[PDB]
Amino acid sequence: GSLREDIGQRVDKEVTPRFV
Amino acid sequence: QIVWQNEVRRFIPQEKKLTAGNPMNFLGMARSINPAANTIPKVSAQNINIEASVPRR
Amino acid sequence: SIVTKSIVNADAEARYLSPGELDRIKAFVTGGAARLRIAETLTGSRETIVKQAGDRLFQKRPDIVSPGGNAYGEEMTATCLRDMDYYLRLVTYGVVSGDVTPIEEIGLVGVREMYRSLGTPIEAVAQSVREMKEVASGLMSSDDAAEASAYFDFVIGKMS
Amino acid sequence: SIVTKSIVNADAEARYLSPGELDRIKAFVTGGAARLRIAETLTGSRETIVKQAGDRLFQKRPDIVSPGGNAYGEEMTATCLRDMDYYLRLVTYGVVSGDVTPIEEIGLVGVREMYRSLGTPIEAVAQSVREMKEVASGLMSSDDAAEASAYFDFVIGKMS
Amino acid sequence: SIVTKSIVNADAEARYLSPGELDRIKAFVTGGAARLRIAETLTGSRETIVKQAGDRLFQKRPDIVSPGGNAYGEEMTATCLRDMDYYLRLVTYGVVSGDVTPIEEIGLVGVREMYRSLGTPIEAVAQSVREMKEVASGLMSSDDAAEASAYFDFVIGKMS
Amino acid sequence: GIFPNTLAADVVPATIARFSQLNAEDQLALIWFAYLEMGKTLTIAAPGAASMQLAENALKEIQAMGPLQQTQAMCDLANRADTPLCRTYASWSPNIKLGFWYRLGELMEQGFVAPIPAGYQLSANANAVLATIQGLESGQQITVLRNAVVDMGFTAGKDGKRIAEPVVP
Amino acid sequence: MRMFRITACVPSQTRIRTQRELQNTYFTKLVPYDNWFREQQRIMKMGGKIVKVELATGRPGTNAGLA
Amino acid sequence: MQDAITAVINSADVQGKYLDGAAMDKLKSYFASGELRVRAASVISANAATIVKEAVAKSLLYSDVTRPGGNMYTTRRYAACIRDLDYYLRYATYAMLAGDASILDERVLNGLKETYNSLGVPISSTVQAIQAIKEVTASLVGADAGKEMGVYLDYICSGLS
Amino acid sequence: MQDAITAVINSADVQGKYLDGAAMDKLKSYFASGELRVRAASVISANAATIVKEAVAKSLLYSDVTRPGGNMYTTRRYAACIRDLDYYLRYATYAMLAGDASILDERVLNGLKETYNSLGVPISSTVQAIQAIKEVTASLVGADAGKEMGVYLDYICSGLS
Amino acid sequence: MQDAITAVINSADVQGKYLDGAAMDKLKSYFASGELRVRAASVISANAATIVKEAVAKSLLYSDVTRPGGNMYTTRRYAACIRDLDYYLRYATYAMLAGDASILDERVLNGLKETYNSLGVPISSTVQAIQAIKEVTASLVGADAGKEMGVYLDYICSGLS
Amino acid sequence: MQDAITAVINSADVQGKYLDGAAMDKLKSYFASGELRVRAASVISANAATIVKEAVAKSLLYSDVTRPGGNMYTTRRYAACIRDLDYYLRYATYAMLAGDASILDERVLNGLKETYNSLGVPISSTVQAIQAIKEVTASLVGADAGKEMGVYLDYICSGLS
Amino acid sequence: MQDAITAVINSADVQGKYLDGAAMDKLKSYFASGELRVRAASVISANAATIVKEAVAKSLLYSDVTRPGGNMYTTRRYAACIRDLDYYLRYATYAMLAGDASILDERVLNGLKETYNSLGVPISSTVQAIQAIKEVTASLVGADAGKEMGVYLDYICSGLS
Ligand SMILES: *[C@@H](C)[C@H]1/C(=C/c2[nH]c(/C=C3N=C(/C=C4\NC(=O)C(CC)=C4C)C(C)=C\3CCC(=O)O)c(CCC(=O)O)c2C)NC(=O)[C@@H]1C
Ligand SMILES: *[C@@H](C)[C@H]1/C(=C/c2[nH]c(/C=C3N=C(/C=C4\NC(=O)C(CC)=C4C)C(C)=C\3CCC(=O)O)c(CCC(=O)O)c2C)NC(=O)[C@@H]1C
Ligand SMILES: *[C@H](C)[C@H]1/C(=C/c2[nH]c(/C=C3N=C(/C=C4\NC(=O)C(CC)=C4C)C(C)=C\3CCC(=O)O)c(CCC(=O)O)c2C)NC(=O)[C@@H]1C
Ligand SMILES: *[C@H](C)[C@H]1/C(=C/c2[nH]c(/C=C3N=C(/C=C4\NC(=O)C(CC)=C4C)C(C)=C\3CCC(=O)O)c(CCC(=O)O)c2C)NC(=O)[C@@H]1C
Ligand SMILES: *[C@H](C)[C@H]1/C(=C/c2[nH]c(/C=C3N=C(/C=C4\NC(=O)C(CC)=C4C)C(C)=C\3CCC(=O)O)c(CCC(=O)O)c2C)NC(=O)[C@@H]1C
Ligand SMILES: *[C@H](C)[C@H]1/C(=C/c2[nH]c(/C=C3N=C(/C=C4\NC(=O)C(CC)=C4C)C(C)=C\3CCC(=O)O)c(CCC(=O)O)c2C)NC(=O)[C@@H]1C
Ligand SMILES: *[C@H](C)[C@H]1/C(=C/c2[nH]c(/C=C3N=C(/C=C4\NC(=O)C(CC)=C4C)C(C)=C\3CCC(=O)O)c(CCC(=O)O)c2C)NC(=O)[C@@H]1C
Ligand SMILES: *[C@H](C)[C@H]1/C(=C/c2[nH]c(/C=C3N=C(/C=C4\NC(=O)C(CC)=C4C)C(C)=C\3CCC(=O)O)c(CCC(=O)O)c2C)NC(=O)[C@@H]1C
Ligand SMILES: *[C@H](C)[C@H]1/C(=C/c2[nH]c(/C=C3N=C(/C=C4\NC(=O)C(CC)=C4C)C(C)=C\3CCC(=O)O)c(CCC(=O)O)c2C)NC(=O)[C@@H]1C
Ligand SMILES: CC1=C(/C=C/C(C)=C/C=C/C(C)=C/C=C/C=C(C)/C=C/C=C(C)/C=C/C2=C(C)C(=O)CCC2(C)C)C(C)(C)CCC1=O
Repeated sequence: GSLREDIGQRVDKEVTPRFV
Repeated sequence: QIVWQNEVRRFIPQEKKLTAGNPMNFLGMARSINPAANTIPKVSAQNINIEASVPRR
Repeated sequence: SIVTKSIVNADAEARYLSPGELDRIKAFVTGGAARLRIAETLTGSRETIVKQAGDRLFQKRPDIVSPGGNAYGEEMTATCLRDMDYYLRLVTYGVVSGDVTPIEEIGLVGVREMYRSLGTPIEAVAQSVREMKEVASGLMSSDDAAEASAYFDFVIGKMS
Repeated sequence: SIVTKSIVNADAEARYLSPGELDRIKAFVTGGAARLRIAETLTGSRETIVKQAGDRLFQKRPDIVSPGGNAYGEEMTATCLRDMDYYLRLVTYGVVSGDVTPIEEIGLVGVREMYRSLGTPIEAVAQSVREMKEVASGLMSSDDAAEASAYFDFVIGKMS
Repeated sequence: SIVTKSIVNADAEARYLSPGELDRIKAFVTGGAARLRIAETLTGSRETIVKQAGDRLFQKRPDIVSPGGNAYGEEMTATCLRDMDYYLRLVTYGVVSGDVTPIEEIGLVGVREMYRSLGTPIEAVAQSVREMKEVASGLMSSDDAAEASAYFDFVIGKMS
Repeated sequence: GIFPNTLAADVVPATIARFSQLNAEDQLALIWFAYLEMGKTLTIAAPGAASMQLAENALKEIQAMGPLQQTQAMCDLANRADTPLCRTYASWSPNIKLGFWYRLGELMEQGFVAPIPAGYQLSANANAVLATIQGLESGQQITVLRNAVVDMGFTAGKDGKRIAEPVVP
Repeated sequence: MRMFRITACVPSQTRIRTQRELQNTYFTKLVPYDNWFREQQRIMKMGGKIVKVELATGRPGTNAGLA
Repeated sequence: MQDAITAVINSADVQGKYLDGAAMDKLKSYFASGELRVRAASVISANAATIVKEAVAKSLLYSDVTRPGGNMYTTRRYAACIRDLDYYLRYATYAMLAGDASILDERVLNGLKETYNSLGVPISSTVQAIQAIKEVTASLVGADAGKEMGVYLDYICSGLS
Repeated sequence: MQDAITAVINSADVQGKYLDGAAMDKLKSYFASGELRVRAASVISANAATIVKEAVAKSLLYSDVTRPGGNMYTTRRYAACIRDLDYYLRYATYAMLAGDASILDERVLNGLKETYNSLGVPISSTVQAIQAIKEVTASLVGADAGKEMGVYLDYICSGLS
Repeated sequence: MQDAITAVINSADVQGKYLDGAAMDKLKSYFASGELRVRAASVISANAATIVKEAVAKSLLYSDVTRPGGNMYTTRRYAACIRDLDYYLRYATYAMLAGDASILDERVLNGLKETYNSLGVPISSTVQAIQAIKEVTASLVGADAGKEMGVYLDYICSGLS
Repeated sequence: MQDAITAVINSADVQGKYLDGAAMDKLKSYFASGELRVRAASVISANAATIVKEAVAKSLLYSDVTRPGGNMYTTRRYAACIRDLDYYLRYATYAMLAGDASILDERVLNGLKETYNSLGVPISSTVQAIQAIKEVTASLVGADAGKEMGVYLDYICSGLS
Repeated sequence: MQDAITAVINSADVQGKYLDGAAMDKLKSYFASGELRVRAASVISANAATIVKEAVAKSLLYSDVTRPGGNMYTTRRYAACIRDLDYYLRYATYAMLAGDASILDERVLNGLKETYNSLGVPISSTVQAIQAIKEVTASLVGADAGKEMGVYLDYICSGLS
């Protein structure tokens, strides 16, 4: 806990696919 | 004279043996010194006058 | 009072009153009659609440009134109910103010040093106000009882 | 001990012991034989002192052994006599050390928080030590008990 | 446990556990209800085994409790009965664990050095476990007895 | 909680042992008839010394329940049955446990919780134990009562009372 | 031990402080004897004005027994 | 520290996205449980010393821990353990109100294992005391809110063990 | 602070001369009276909590001072008055052990009159409380020691007068 | 190392008492979960290199670390990072099979923080990589055993911090 | 820290036993050599700078250590070395007074070796320096006192080594 | 390690002068003691197994250390302490025949504190055990030779404490 997702990790933008 | 047969029958587990700061050691004491419990004085607060019975000095 | 507490909080940050804080006073002002109504019921039946909860205390804790105790004697029982009369008076100031400060200021700050000097069990005074809560909940509506309990529990928590 | 307390005070000012503090240790060392006599007599009748002083406690403050009291029950009376044996053992450590540090560190620091959580009146434990002093003083000689009672009086003073 | 044995062996080779080791654990886990049942029977009559096997030991081997013996005395006889209570406890741990690792690590490694220092005959303690084997088998079914005796004879075998 | 008296002979642990020998219906009747004798021959209760705030939620749970299920809840306590109430009960100190039983008895006297079946008589073996409890001192009486009541409720590992009592239909 | 009851007024020069600072601007505080030389220097270096100095505890010309 | 509101905001901020339907529903679930959390906290606040009292009584009291040789022997070390459990209960209440265990990692569990090992504090005895808190809190507060408190008290236990 | 010995030393140090026979007589007087000074101090320190409790009871309690309208009504104000008389007893003991009343001027009577006048603390009620302390102490230690203790308790009374 | 069986034996052994019913329930719980643990271990063992593959792709790849200047630029460093995550996954399964985090505090964590500090390995990044393992492992095996795996993977993260 | 008296008390307290015949004998042994320890301390107190002076004079003066390039060349380093020797002599005296080398562990030899290695101070040179103290100390303090002082100074040497 | 003879020569070599008088006096005292120091060693060597037997019986046996929870409970730990007290007896014998505690410095007290604190061995219980050896060896060999052993056995005792 307390650790953010953007500290030492590559963040991929979760977008809905184009077929959806 | 030492008889082993008596102490075989007198086998006590080591974990059941009382330690130094165990309150079970003074349980035998608390039986000899029998404390006298107070008989309850039946007080009714309804009957008590607040203004009068409160000490005045 | 809640209006005073809101000022103190704003002055600590050195800022004006927050729109949320201003609405909080507004909600208190509009519902002022309902909160003041609680004090009226506790004032009107100030006797029978102390007498009943006092009797409840002596059945819940008979040791304090038993010989050797603090409340043992006609005079010592009297001053205990006098103390409960004071604590209820603190609650009536508390439910009017809208804050827990007036209860804290008069008869809750430095209370541990007082009762230790007099040789009074602090846990037993905590039980006396607990019984005063129970009689208050019985002689009032559910909404009023839940409002009063927030101030009663504050006296409980600080005591023990 | 008194050696420990002197050194800590000396280290606080980053200096060697003053001849006043040196005179404190050497006189304690020479007058240590009397201190060991006190500890031997207290140990010798440790089951005699606690039993008698406990009987004095439950007579003076019988509300303790009344319904509502903390030491009410055969198990709870036993725990009280266990507590009284602890403080008597603490006294023997204090007399031997020539200082009240071992009594403080073990059985005085955070005693108010401890007995509060257990629901024990602190003034009643002070009474038990006070009655413990009286029985101990009766066994020992006049001058010997007088300097021995001072360690009891601290335990009373710190709790009450 | 065979779980510990399999992991450490896999840890040694720096590899994941083979399915030929995983099925061994699977069979061990499923057949655990029998092992716990045997252990419950052993702990149920923990005093009964020690008393009976102890009595038969001193009957067969009189020189243990004769003048000049190791267990000759009051407390010396009690310590040997306590030692039997230790090894019976070690057996119960072994039956539960389904392995002879917990018996070994606690009280089987350096037994020869321990009893040499104390001056206790090593074969007489091995006899004492052998007496405990016979009593425990008597208060159990043939299948349960043979399983438990396997742990017993390991303790005998390691000593003598 | 506080250290229980298991076996030490004397007179107090002997009374505790004699309580344990009695079955669920003999135990549950014994504590009720003890409660009836409280104030005159037995000890007066003090629920102020005990933390009765924990049992307060459980007591409101009982008071809300109907007459049949109220006694069934009491049945589970005496039988040490696997019920959520018993798991809550066993997670209290002996002071709370014995205080909880007193509060149940107070509600049965008042008439909120369904009382004892009308015209019940205490067993001859149970009557002998109560007479022994009556004979004991005030400090001894509570010690017996606390130890008698602490064993009740479902505890993980301990399971007994094979005779049992299946309430009243 | 001997102590000084001193009144000092220290104004802000570096930054405008939006919080209430009147308690730390104009104040009357008691300072230990050994600490007064350091305290007086602190007020002087900050750019303050000492109003009044009086020996609250003790007496002038104490050779022995001042602690 | 971050609460349940901040955790949703931070996660949306990291992506660089506006508060979507999934994010709004996570907030609505917290506001639904908000009344349960505040009322629960007030109960714990009122009976703060009472929970710790019945936690030590169940697990710690009348054991080898209390008796000489044990860690919680001296009055100094007893009041230390009382304070510890007072701190543990208070920080569990904070996490219960927040709806996130971020405060527990930041202020409590940050090098708590290394602290307890160095002093010689038994981990198993401490865990049991927090386990004793859980059962006392659940009996006092309720079923749903007692479960909520039980999660963060397990989180303290998991971080300590 | 100054005791009896330090006052003799200081009076010898200002003139710069050694300890003369006239100054030695005051030392002999302190060394003879010191047996009474230590003995009484050990008794007062023993019953320190009970001396205050008894004195407050006969003087301050169940009066107009502790009544609403008085200055000793509020629990904060009550605990402050208990604290004050706890200091008054402690510092009078210090002065009794020292053999000088300069300590009372050095610590207690420094800015005490101005503080009591500003807060509106009754002078008559405080004196009567210390006079109650005086009578309790004198009945405990003795006639000679109680008079000797009573000097410093009257000195602190006159300073507040 | 200690497994769940040995842990409850040692806890009874240190007290010097036989295994009681409450201690026996700890064993029965392990013998109930044992089938779930063995089956979980078989799945992870099969996809040992596959779990790491997805975990590095989710967290570590296309970031700062792999790019020149980072701690995963050179092929030796990258292969060592795979090796490290191969270590973490293998020991998490050991602790899962054991049902205790004793092996992790013995062979994994006890002297890992000091090495990672000295080499210049970012702990904040590797924790996220184990969190990436945790998500892959739970998705492959299941919610029941992935939570069990999750605890021991979280244990490594706690020890690294 | 603990002294010889406290060592006996703490050993009795941890077992929870009253001071037995063996404990009384241990205290009497310390009370036998107590006047010797007090007289020994007063000698070191007087010759505090003198012992340090001669210790440097017999070992460290006109050596490669005090010569340019050495670790005791610069006046700031020389004063720091003198400071260290002043610490070593004082804490040895405390340990001599205490009759226990527990203070030396708590205050001196808790992290002295790590400090000296970080500073790049020759421990070999300091061991020779404290050995130089040992002879100079025993010259002034005596034989039996010199044997006592010799042990604790060797303990500082043992901790550094 | 160094013995007494080489320590005398080293001190003579450092000063760069012949063995004049004071160096000779320490040598002749060593050679005169040597014959009886060999005799004492041979008795200790032969009775090595029996000396430990009585020493453990006096100090360690029938105590909390041997009882469950203690550090001398398990059989492996028992045999380890037996070996340790055999080491303490042997290295005190070594130091007796060397006439210097330098063997105790480099081979015993190199990291005796390092091993004992890490494992969790009670210092006070070990000290009492070596003190028990000291009394046994003094009764077995002689009061004169027991004191000669005593200075090295107390060096380990002070080396632990
Ligand atoms: C019958 C068993 C034989 C016997 C036994 C005997 N043993 C001792 C002393 C000890 N035995 C042990 C052994 C253990 N304690 C443990 O913790 C374990 C591991 C679980 C074992 C196996 C130890 C350590 C002691 C010391 C006792 C203590 O607690 O201090 C004695 C006493 C020896 C003495 O003279 O002091 C005896 C008599 N005696 C026989 O002759 C039987 C064959
Ligand atoms: C009685 C002495 C006490 C005691 C001892 C004890 N020691 C160990 C383990 C070790 N002892 C040593 C020490 C030495 N080995 C050497 O080579 C030397 C120098 C010649 C010494 C002095 C070491 C290194 C170990 C660890 C390795 C080993 O297992 O032998 C234990 C066992 C601790 C454990 O759990 O592993 C014990 C019990 N402890 C007591 O209870 C007595 C007070
Ligand atoms: C009853 C609940 C408990 C109890 C009462 C008790 N109190 C005293 C003494 C005093 N009570 C007070 C306290 C207050 N005055 C205030 O202004 C407030 C706040 C608004 C309170 C609550 C004071 C000042 C006194 C002193 C006496 C006086 O009133 O003048 C006693 C007497 C103590 C004695 O033994 O002398 C008692 C008995 N004691 C219990 O046991 C109950 C739990
Ligand atoms: C008797 C004088 C009074 C009294 C005693 C009483 N105490 C307890 C509970 C405990 N007492 C202690 C305190 C200590 N243990 C220590 O190690 C020390 C320092 C040497 C002290 C002073 C503790 C820790 C306990 C808990 C029990 C345990 O040791 O495991 C009780 C029991 C109350 C309860 O059940 O909570 C009692 C009755 N009570 C009185 O009213 C007497 C005046
Ligand atoms: C403007 C109306 C007039 C004016 C202003 C002026 N003020 C100062 C200095 C200070 N002003 C205050 C007052 C307050 N600070 C507080 O904390 C409060 C209570 C909330 C108030 C009202 C104080 C204490 C200062 C000192 C500086 C500080 O930062 O606290 C000055 C002097 C500025 C300087 O440092 O040179 C001046 C000029 N003077 C005018 O000409 C106007 C009529
Ligand atoms: C009790 C005898 C009467 C009484 C006392 C009273 N005192 C205060 C507050 C303070 N008294 C002092 C004085 C001292 N400071 C010290 O250091 C010492 C010992 C050397 C003393 C004696 C001070 C400075 C305080 C604290 C200020 C504060 O209250 O914050 C009060 C409270 C005042 C108030 O109304 O707030 C009281 C009531 N008054 C009585 O009614 C008794 C007759
Ligand atoms: C092209 C010849 C073939 C090919 C390339 C390919 N590589 C990747 C992924 C990576 N490649 C590397 C390797 C290095 N980077 C370095 O710094 C060094 C040392 C100088 C090497 C050798 C790395 C680290 C990556 C990961 C990307 C990153 O920087 O984070 C891919 C992508 C794989 C994927 O799907 O993720 C590809 C396609 N593949 C082929 O088919 C060609 C034969
Ligand atoms: C001459 C002006 C006065 C004087 C000198 C004197 N000095 C010593 C001893 C030492 N001098 C130094 C000082 C320095 N070393 C440095 O590194 C520096 C800075 C570059 C200086 C100036 C030191 C460290 C020593 C110790 C000797 C050594 O290093 O080998 C003595 C010797 C006294 C003694 O034996 O203790 C003397 C005589 N003395 C006077 O009276 C002159 C006024
Ligand atoms: C003198 C015998 C030899 C010597 C000493 C020396 N040491 C330092 C550096 C330091 N010493 C310490 C260590 C301590 N910390 C503590 O807590 C205590 C008291 C128990 C001690 C002794 C510390 C903290 C320092 C660093 C101080 C600093 O920052 O200067 C030096 C200074 C070296 C330097 O400046 O780099 C010296 C000279 N070294 C010799 O050459 C002598 C043989
Ligand atoms: C003073 C003091 C205290 C102690 C206080 C004390 C001493 C408290 C003790 C209180 C007691 C004795 C409580 C027992 C109550 C029994 C009940 C409610 C059982 C009813 C049984 C029923 C309905 C069963 C009926 C039945 C059914 C239907 C059947 O199925 C068939 C028959 C049967 C009859 C079995 C405290 C602990 C509070 C705190 C400290 C302190 O000092």
